[PDB]
Amino acid sequence: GPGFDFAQAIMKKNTVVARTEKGEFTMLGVHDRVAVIPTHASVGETIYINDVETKVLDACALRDLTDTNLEITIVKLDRNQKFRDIRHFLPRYEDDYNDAVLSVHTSKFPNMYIPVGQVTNYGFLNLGGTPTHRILMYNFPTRAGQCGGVVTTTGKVIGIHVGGNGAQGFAAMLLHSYFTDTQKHHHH
Amino acid sequence: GPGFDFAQAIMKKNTVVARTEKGEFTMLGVHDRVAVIPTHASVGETIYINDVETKVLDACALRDLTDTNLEITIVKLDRNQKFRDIRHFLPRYEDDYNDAVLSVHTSKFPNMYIPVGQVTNYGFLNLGGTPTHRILMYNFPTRAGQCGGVVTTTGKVIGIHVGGNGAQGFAAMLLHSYFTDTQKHHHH
Ligand SMILES: *[C@@H](CC(=O)OCC)[C@H](C[C@@H]1CCNC1=O)NC(=O)[C@H](Cc1ccccc1)NC(=O)[C@@H](NC(=O)OC(C)(C)C)[C@@H](C)OC(C)(C)C
Ligand SMILES: *[C@@H](CC(=O)OCC)[C@H](C[C@@H]1CCNC1=O)NC(=O)[C@H](Cc1ccccc1)NC(=O)[C@@H](NC(=O)OC(C)(C)C)[C@@H](C)OC(C)(C)C
Repeated sequence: GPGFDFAQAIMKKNTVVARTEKGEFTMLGVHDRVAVIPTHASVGETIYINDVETKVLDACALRDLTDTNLEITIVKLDRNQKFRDIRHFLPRYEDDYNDAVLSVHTSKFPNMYIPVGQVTNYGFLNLGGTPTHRILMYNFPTRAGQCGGVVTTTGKVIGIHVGGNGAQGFAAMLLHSYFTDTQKHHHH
Repeated sequence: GPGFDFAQAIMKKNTVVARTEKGEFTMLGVHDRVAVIPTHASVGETIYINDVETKVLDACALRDLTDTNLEITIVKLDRNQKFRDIRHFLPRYEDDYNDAVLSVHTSKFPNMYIPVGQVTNYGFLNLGGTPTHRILMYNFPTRAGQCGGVVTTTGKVIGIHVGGNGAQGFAAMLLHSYFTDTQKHHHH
């Protein structure tokens, strides 16, 4: 059955509530002071983290080599606590998965777990009228309030929730190589 | 940690979505065609079960010997499927519990699980301005939409969610003796 225990360990040590001008989003902390949030949250130069105003030291809105939205934004945050390093739980490659859990951590739902079943590497989605790539799909009627929600199977953190149509839900993939310590590069 | 697996087995085989004039409620099926719902749902002589209109053959709004609301209504339903018999999972006595799960099954949330932590035998509550007895309390910010939600620990089904104040949640107890095959008695 679904890996509830794994989902809970991730939620407990690696999520915070983030709030931007667009509202609240579950936020996954990946390592150090680096976390993720859906690009459509519109992160600015400060953000609320568990209701504490926090400087956004860096925000990278990921796009692929076709210059298409991946709907993941990586943020670096000015705060004292380091996130437990969970990069070894990120998949190396695109993939399909079984029996996934979607976990939410907001003010309305400080801790909630939803078995969404099979998750398929879906690819392209015209999300909200923005072309988007590398989407995961699950047949579950996901709702507003669930964006940023963490999609896991046992031992893997596979994506964050970004969208739905009333019958399916959509997550943006997380891949290991998004977070490897890397390259000297002017990015803004 | 929380008994997610037990909660899921109960949700899968023993809950349906019920809808009355008051809206939708998770509904626990106990045995045969007998289920429960919060008294404040106002069950009439028909009710929707998974969107199918269904005759309510009997509805008993439980009160204790002080003539106080217990907020449980037992209903007998005209339908073909029997519920798996889960009476052996109901506690014999009032009690406090550890590490409980609140599980919801509505149209908005067809399957969702919330660790609510410790559950205490609270007793009296002026619920919605109606004196109510035999209440369980948990420190979790439960919401509208969660009434009827099933509160479990491993191996026990302990109550159904009925109320909250924005910081705590409240369940009405379920006891084994509510459902024992019993006594010739004019009840309406
Ligand atoms: C999370 C963010 C949120 O609630 O705030 C909006 C500012 C929601 C989650 C989904 C809404 C409906 N069910 C869900 O699971 N995401 C969104 O609203 C997406 C845009 C977004 C905004 C902020 C952050 C991240 C994403 N938009 C959608 O999901 C739209 N879906 C969609 O376009 O799907 C296809 C048509 C491409 C299949 C929704 C809002 O659009 C409708 C399907 C309702 C028309
Ligand atoms: C479930 C039913 C529902 O959503 O529909 C209303 C028709 C809700 C769940 C709780 C609401 C707020 N958070 C919850 O966890 N229950 C209720 O609304 C209770 C009445 C009810 C109606 C239908 C079926 C079953 C029950 N009422 C309450 O929970 C009230 N709580 C309350 O009175 O608590 C004390 C003051 C006694 C501590 C809420 C609505 O009242 C306020 C606290 C908002 C003033």
